[PDB]
Amino acid sequence: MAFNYDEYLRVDKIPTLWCWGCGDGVILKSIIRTIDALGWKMDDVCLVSGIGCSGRMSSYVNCNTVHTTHGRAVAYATGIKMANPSKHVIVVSGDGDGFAIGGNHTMHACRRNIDLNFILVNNFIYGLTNSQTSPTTPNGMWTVTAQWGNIDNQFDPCALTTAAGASFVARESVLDPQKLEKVLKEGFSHKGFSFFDVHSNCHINLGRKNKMGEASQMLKWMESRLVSKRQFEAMSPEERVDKFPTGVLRHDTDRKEYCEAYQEIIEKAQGKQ
Amino acid sequence: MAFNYDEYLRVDKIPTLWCWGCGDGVILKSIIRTIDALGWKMDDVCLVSGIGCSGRMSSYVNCNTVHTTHGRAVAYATGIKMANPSKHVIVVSGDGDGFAIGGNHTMHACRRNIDLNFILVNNFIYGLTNSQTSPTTPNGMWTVTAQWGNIDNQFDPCALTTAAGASFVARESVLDPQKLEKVLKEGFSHKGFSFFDVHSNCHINLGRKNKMGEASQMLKWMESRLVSKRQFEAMSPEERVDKFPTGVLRHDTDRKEYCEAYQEIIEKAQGKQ
Amino acid sequence: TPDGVAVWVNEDRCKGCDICVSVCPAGVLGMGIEKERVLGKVAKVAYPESCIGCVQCELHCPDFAIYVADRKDFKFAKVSKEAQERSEKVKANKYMLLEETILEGR
Amino acid sequence: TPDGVAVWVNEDRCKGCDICVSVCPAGVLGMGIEKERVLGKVAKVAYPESCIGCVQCELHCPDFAIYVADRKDFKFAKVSKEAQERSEKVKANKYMLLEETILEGR
Amino acid sequence: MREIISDGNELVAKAAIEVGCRFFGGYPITPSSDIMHAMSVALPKCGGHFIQMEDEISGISVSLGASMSGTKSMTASSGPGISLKVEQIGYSFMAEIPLVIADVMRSGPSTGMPTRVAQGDVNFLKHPIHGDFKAVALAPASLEEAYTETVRAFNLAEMLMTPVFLLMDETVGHMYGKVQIPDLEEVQKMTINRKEFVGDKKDYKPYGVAQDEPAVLNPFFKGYRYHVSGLHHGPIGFPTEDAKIGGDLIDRLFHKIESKQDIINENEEMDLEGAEIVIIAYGSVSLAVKEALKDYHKESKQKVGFFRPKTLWPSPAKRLKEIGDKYEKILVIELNKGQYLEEIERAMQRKVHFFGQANGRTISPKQIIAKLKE
Amino acid sequence: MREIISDGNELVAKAAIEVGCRFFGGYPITPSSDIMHAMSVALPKCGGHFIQMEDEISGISVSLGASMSGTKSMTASSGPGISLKVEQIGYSFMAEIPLVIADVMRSGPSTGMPTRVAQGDVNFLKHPIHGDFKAVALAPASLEEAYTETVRAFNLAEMLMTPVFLLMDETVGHMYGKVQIPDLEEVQKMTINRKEFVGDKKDYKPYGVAQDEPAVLNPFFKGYRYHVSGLHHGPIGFPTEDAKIGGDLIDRLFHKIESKQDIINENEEMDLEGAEIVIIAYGSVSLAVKEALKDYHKESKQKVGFFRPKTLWPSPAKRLKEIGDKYEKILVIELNKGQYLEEIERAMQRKVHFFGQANGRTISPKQIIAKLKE
Amino acid sequence: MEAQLRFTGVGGQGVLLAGEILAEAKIVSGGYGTKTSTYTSQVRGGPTKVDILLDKDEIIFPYAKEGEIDFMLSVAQISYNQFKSDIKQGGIVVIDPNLVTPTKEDEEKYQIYKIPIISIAKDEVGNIITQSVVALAITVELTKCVEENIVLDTMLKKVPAKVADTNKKAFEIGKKHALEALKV
Amino acid sequence: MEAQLRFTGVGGQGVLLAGEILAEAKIVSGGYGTKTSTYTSQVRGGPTKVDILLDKDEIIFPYAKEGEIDFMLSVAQISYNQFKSDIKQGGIVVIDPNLVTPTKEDEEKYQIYKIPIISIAKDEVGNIITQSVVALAITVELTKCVEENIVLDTMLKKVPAKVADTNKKAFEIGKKHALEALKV
Ligand SMILES: Cc1ncc(C[n+]2csc(CCOP(=O)(O)OP(=O)(O)O)c2C)c(N)n1
Ligand SMILES: Cc1ncc(C[n+]2csc(CCOP(=O)(O)OP(=O)(O)O)c2C)c(N)n1
Ligand SMILES: CC(=O)c1cc2c(o1)C(=O)c1ccccc1C2=O
Ligand SMILES: CC(=O)c1cc2c(o1)C(=O)c1ccccc1C2=O
Ligand code: SF4
Ligand code: SF4
Ligand code: SF4
Ligand code: SF4
Ligand code: SF4
Ligand code: SF4
Ligand SMILES: [Mg+2]
Repeated sequence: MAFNYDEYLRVDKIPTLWCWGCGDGVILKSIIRTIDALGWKMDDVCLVSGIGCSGRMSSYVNCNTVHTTHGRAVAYATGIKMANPSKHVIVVSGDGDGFAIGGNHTMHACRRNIDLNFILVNNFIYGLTNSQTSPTTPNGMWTVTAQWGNIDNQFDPCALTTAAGASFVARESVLDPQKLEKVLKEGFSHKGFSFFDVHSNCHINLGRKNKMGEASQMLKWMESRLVSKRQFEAMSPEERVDKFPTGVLRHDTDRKEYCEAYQEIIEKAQGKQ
Repeated sequence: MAFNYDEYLRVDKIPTLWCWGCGDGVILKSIIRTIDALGWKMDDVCLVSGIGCSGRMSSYVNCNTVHTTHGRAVAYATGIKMANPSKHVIVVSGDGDGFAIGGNHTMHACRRNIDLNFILVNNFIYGLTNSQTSPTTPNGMWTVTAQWGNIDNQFDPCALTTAAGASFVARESVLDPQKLEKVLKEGFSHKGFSFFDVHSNCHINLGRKNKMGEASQMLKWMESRLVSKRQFEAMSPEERVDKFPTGVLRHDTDRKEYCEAYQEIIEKAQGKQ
Repeated sequence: TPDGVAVWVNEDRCKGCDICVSVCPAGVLGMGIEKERVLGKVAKVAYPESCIGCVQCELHCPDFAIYVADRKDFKFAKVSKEAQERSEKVKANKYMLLEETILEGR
Repeated sequence: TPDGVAVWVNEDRCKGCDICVSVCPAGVLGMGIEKERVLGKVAKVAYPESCIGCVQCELHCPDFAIYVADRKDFKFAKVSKEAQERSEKVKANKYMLLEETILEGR
Repeated sequence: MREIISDGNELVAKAAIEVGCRFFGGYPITPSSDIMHAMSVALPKCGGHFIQMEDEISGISVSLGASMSGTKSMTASSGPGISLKVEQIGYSFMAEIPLVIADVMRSGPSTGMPTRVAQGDVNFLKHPIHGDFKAVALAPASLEEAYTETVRAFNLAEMLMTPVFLLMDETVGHMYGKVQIPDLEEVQKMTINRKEFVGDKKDYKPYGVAQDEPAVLNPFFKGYRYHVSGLHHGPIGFPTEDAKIGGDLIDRLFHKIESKQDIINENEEMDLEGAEIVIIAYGSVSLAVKEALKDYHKESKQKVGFFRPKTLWPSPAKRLKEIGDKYEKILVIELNKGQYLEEIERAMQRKVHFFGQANGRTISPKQIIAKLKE
Repeated sequence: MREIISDGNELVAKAAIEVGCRFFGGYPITPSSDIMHAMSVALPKCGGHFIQMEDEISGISVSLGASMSGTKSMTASSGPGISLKVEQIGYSFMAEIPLVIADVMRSGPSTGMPTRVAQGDVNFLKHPIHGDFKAVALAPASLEEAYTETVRAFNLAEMLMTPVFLLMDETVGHMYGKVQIPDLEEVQKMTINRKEFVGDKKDYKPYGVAQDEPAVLNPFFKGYRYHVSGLHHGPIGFPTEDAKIGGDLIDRLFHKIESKQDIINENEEMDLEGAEIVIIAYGSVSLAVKEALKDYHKESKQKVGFFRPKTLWPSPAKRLKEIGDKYEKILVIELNKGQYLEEIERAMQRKVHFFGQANGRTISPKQIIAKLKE
Repeated sequence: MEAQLRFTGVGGQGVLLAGEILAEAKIVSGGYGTKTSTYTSQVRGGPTKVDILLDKDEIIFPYAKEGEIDFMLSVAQISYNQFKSDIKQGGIVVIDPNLVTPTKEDEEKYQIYKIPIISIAKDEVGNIITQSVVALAITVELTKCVEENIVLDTMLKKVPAKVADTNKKAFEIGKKHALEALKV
Repeated sequence: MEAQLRFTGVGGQGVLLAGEILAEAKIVSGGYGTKTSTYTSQVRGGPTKVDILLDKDEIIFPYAKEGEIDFMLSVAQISYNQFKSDIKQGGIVVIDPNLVTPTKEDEEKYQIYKIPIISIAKDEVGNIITQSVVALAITVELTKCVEENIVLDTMLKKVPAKVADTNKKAFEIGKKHALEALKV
């Protein structure tokens, strides 16, 4: 939560392993801070994460952690949460996870409204396997498998999850951790499927061939791409080319959680049939 | 196209096999009519379809037809179209196909804008396997695996495919075949990914336990659920509960097809490098 | 297309689903009973003289069984209120043909 | 948290990504050359007396290296235009500390 | 000893509920749907959870995630469905997560004849995953066994901490009739739950066990905190690429199963008393064999034997070797193109006779008596 | 005879392009990514199509769909990727669609050691699908063979109309050095394309062939109209559930491969001339064996032999039987826990010696000479 | 054994659903029984059937035995043409003449009876779905395997109280037409 | 054979990338060579290495041989501590003293030389990425396996014309410090 981060960490694991300036330790810090701010106890928190570079996050925290196969974090988490419907489950995965190979699971988790806390670590390529193309890489960028310019198009995870039926959607980045923690603390207290789109930076594998090889050049580019929600909401469609609004984008309050309704089916299952 | 439907049909196959009043022969009729109206030659048309009860459609037409595994029709069709980028490919699948087990393939086909003609046969359950729950079944209905009332939520295929990035979206039903053929003829001439959401009727497996066991009761219910596009576009959010707008819902005209851009990559691949 | 016949049915592809009967604005169609077929009922054209040229029946048939002539080869009838009244009287009758329609074997 | 130290850097956990440098508005941080490590550059505090309570450095540290004392047990400095000018002159210096800064070994 | 009237799928579901299963995830496919239709009504009444997912991958993943936390669970599919779970079956084998997978066989390869009976998943389920693997698979052969073999499957999955397959067939799956099943209270006595380490003494060692026994995985959310991953791990669960640990891990994964060999595999032997011929055959062809051997004896001579394995994998290699060394004429009957014949021939170190049929139909003990004439 | 400087993946890609592959679909995974990075630059230059899909299922489905229409195509993956294509491999086997699948082996089970070498997909690829299956799999063992085995894989896939696996390894895959490869014009002479029926005489019979030969599948969009499905089909392609047709179909799918057995499997035999010991071993352990047998001879006695299969499946059972009947001491060396040892022991009807190692490292001909002492 | 019975029809009729009641009846009576059915991928309109094996001892093989099915009751042509051969020479057959017409050689071979089951179910009783009980009545009344009162009990313990009182009326009409069909 | 060479380092340095150039050089010269590398799952900051096998005959086994690697050049501690044992007794070792400190017993055993390769690459030449050419110069100059002109050719046919002219300057500085390192 503060200068004492070691209550929530497997301190024998740190120093971490990412590169030197990846925007992944910032998200871990923010998660720990917002867990403390809410008064949660680490004997109630589980953290399941897919395979990739954001899959190292489930190694450093001191709780009941799981590391799953590629694209299946949300299904294991659904099972864990359904069998223990009183504890706090958090999912962490990349953009080549649950939006490329596991987009089906994410869409159906949004649809059926399971009380999860999906957190997407968006760095716009596949980092672990050395810079392949993602469903979120912008057009024209050099990737290892598109060496004349990427021509596939892009996903908008927020619009896609909104169309699927998520109850709490929000976007932030590692360029403002206080707002990141405010969004996380408002989304953790929600009682449906909460989706957080977090823009991270991959300067080693993405920006290195697009001339953003330093961390700060990538950070300034990412800042230029991001505008607030009302900034964006006022600009003209002439002007919203490659602009992303940040903040809370949807907080449906008249909704029903999945387990809260399966409990009703359970009660009328043999409440005298 | 008319009283002579036998030019486009494997007449030795008919009579068909569906039940007695399924809204599946109507879609086949409409497809044949709109193929003739455009002047297409059946030596250029391929029709690939998944497994299920709309998968019988690829058996009766007289062309080069394919019957694939469950949820993979769009991938086989992508390959067929990419290897022969001058012919006409049409995909037909149900709502438990490319929107339940193959929703990932559909979303990525919309995203990358391949020149396909996806046609969804929407009957709101799994018909072949005797009335299981679909991602499009309304809440509260008796299904074989939800025998106290379905509590999972719904997909909107049109909104979801619009958020993914399709270029031509349209919805119609078997309750007006002339409008169905107008929509089909406008969508076939389009040069991107065309998505058609077609509401069919399953009175045998869905309506039989929800007291819509006749074909005409199911048809009146389906008519009550469907309003025009401007009807819907004028009503208040107070009033748009379970209402679906019909017609052409998106016809992007400033876009780029996938193969039309891979041809540019091909030309600068060794057009002197 | 036979001559003089505005609309005709092929009772070997009819499955008896009532959808052709429910869209006729002239009361030309009526569902008849045949115990030799599994569903029991069969569509039967009764008043082919008031047949308007709307091909709704041919567009609304799943099993390719009802056919209407070609306007270039036939002179169809006009709209009349007797026919619409008869169509409503038939719809209020489980889409079967009326008891007074057997007056002549229609 | 030792006494008087408003901010101190763990020379064993830092990796040299210049991020905590690029976010401080009081020009207190500076990157010097250290050949003992692989990257070569290491972060060292230069003017810990002009420290502002903003924890942006600790919030922008992906490697758990830089620490800041708590407001409850410390008195931080005030804002000044000379400090902001110094921060700008540090930023335009490849996030390294200025040649002028070595006058005392800052 | 209560006796009822049901078919194979109702009995599989009843045994699963009575032994203590409280979770099920699946995706619909014939002919393995009746178990899902039964569990969806049987699980909410006892307070369990049933969920129908979007594919088979999710179906097995949610069950693995629910039994990771300390809840007894299962799943079920058939053919083209089992072909989609083989990436998670390896995760279950390597992380030592108990799960029971019921596979109802139909005619293969792809789709093929989705309404016909077959025995073609034997060699597939001998080794379905990449890397190294050690299978456990049971083959019910009647209606009394559809119940007790399922109880045994749950007991073995909890005792060995490994994924156990239940190789049901469409014949037994849909066959309907009278059954005899044990006492409910006597089923409750024989139940084997997984073991948990309490101490005060936090766990400190889920995977630090001896070289011939499984791991101890305490439930989640109880104070014992550990890591669960699918890579080569150490005592507490954090991955490693050491040679010693990575080798001893797979040696233990093999030895914890091949040392319990006397408790794991049962098998049924009848009329092996001075017989001339032996008719080794498993599964539901046993139903035809037991009637061919009932008719052929009343007009003919030269007593015929029968050796039926009840646990397919791991195979009873020693008993097969002894039977092959003792008797001179053997006959293997199957519903495939010679799948389990290869194991019977690598044991016994000898060539034997074969009678197979892979056209979607059964064997009809007319044909068996006609083949015993040779 | 042109000679170049490259590694295994560059040679696989060059052979694929030169034999006539014009389509590739895949999903990135190490260590099978270099082939995709090579094909993505090599295919647009010759007018082919390269597409990177969203998973491995789509990767194999688009390649199957492109080769259904009459275009030579391939795909590639490694371990956890191949575990995801086994539902479509059965569709390729049953519908008789030529495809070549390159599998670059790494340490298993699930992810395990993603940077290490192994030989663990042998028994997995012997029978990966449900139902019945008949595999064809080649195992390159050097840099000259990474090229010619790929040409042979394409020729066999076009001659048999079936999915052929290419069992590459990480060692040979990343090993770099000097190579000798045939003449380009001489490679172009030996190419075998699939056959097409012209007539005037529309096709009328794609699957109506004799009982020991594949089907004739004319290209799409040319006037010959037929149905392609994955169920038990008849002469033109429409499904059926007849017993005669459904049985003869699988009999032909087996007999069209097991009758070409003299052309399909090659194998290399050296120093089998009065030897005392035989060191059967395949793959890239052949590199260590050929050097152990080069050092051990210059201080010792008792000539040692070597029998290396070049085509793993279907196995050379008759030659193995003869070698086992002739010689008294055999030794099988592998990089797993005894996978291909079971076939060598069911052939030869006899128990042999074994030397395995499944910890992620190689064998190092020091160890082989140390084991020949016994 | 004692009996090999067969009930054919078409997908969506319900006549053949009267088989498993007979198995329950022989079981509660003190014997053994078992049933197997044969369906298609087509939901409605396709041929279906069931086989039933009733005995005094244990039943081992669950499948019917080729070429000596004893009794066969058919309410369609697409399935009476399919599953016609497995009857023994001199077995009992019962068809409805509005939907089945047997060949001349089937009249040579079997003992065909002619009762319009569905017309009885709709015209006289009142519900289409009572055809299963009518077929059950004729089955029990012609083959005479299980006692009639046990069959009444095991039937009426199995259908809702909605139509339980009309179910006896259906059964009586069925038994009456069956006794009347002993015309020879 | 003739030589077993080893180049260690840390992920993201580029010193060890000078190995495959040496293999190309021995190949074009008229001999045989082959290389194998050892990497980790960590992208930057982890230990890496390469082995090289050069000879006058064919090369069969591609892997280096335990306990008699001849020459080892290390630019890190996390990898010099890892791969230290496989050197023969009396082999040549070359480290940079700003990032490696050998033990007393390694000074007993090997013939360690002390050259700060990366400081040479940055302070004198001007680019960080010229360290590979500098290491190549010292490698060729101390072991003396391939002729220097062939190495210059095979190097300069392999890097862009961007820095080709400074690449000779780097190589000369490297060879100069190597000749100067013959201090004994
Ligand atoms: C079952 C399985 N499928 C695929 C892979 C290959 N793989 C593992 S991680 C990875 C890339 C990581 O993706 P991403 O979510 O983008 O991680 P990031 O670099 O962005 O942090 C790949 C391709 C695998 N190792 N296992
Ligand atoms: C290869 C394969 N996978 C799965 C199945 C199971 N299955 C086949 S069709 C179907 C349901 C049909 O889904 P849907 O998209 O709703 O088609 P519909 O009947 O509504 O037209 C299922 C579960 C199968 N028979 N074969
Ligand atoms: C005569 C009549 O009005 C009628 C309605 C129906 C039938 O006849 C059937 O035979 C039938 C069969 C299977 C499902 C539904 C029906 C049905 O609704
Ligand atoms: C001393 C200095 O200012 C500096 C900047 C960098 C380095 O040193 C590296 O060693 C390096 C290695 C790999 C990728 C990027 C860099 C880098 O940007
Ligand atoms: S490669 Fe990218 S995602 Fe992976 S550690 Fe480096 S910066 Fe982070
Ligand atoms: S079951 Fe439903 S979807 Fe299938 S044919 Fe009948 S009405 Fe159509
Ligand atoms: S053609 Fe028109 S008016 Fe005539 S019967 Fe058909 S729908 Fe009625
Ligand atoms: S629409 Fe055609 S098939 Fe259907 S009931 Fe009417 S005439 Fe018969
Ligand atoms: S944020 Fe920390 S680790 Fe990164 S450069 Fe600054 S002091 Fe070093
Ligand atoms: S504590 Fe604040 S003022 Fe002081 S160095 Fe850090 S960011 Fe700058
Ligand atoms: Mg449907």
